[PDB]
Amino acid sequence: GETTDGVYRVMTRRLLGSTQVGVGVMQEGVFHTMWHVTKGAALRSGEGRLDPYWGDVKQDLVSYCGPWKLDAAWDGLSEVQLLAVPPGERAKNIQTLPGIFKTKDGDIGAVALDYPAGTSGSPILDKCGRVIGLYGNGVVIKNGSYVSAITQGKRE
Amino acid sequence: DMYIERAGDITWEKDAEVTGNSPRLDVALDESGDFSLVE
Ligand SMILES: Cc1cc(-c2ccccc2C(=O)Nc2cnn(C)c2)cnc1F
Repeated sequence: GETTDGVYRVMTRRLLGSTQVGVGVMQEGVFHTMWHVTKGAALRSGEGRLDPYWGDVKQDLVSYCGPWKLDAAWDGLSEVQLLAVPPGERAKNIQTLPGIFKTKDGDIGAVALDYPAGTSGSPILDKCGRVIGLYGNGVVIKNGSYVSAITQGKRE
Repeated sequence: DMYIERAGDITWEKDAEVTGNSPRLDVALDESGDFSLVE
């Protein structure tokens, strides 16, 4: 299968036509996405198979072919870019200053950008182009819009 | 049966659409990985 670093769409044919269920990151030969996109199922890349390696429903993250590789963190200060890959539309950078999710276990960066659910797993970047987490796990607010955590895993 | 398709390089892009606000929200995370608003 294709193993070049970059951003990828996650597709299915189990519905009408070809439907985009979400997005992920290929880095150092490991595929990174959100748990709710694949539910831990195997993936095809051309005639190649990608098997799940690590996952956690609570973090809503999963890695394929290896351990989680992405370890960069939001600085807490600077704007970031969502590399949005929406269904049927070209990859597009959107630059934004994250807000904060305040939880009993700590503060997390959050991005207030509204995209279809099939955009889940798009990477959030810092100014050096490092993936600081994935978009698509968050909350619907007073206004009716979606606010996503910046969800990052840990690298062992 | 799910398959992947490359969509781009991961690159910062100088002068991209700048949008979105920066809300501070009290949230809870449940064992199913669902965030919810505390109030
Ligand atoms: C109509 C609609 C869209 C979304 C949504 C919007 C942007 C990114 C991701 C999601 C999303 O679906 N997240 C998500 C987490 N866990 N599960 C199972 C699903 C959220 N709620 C909705 F009603």
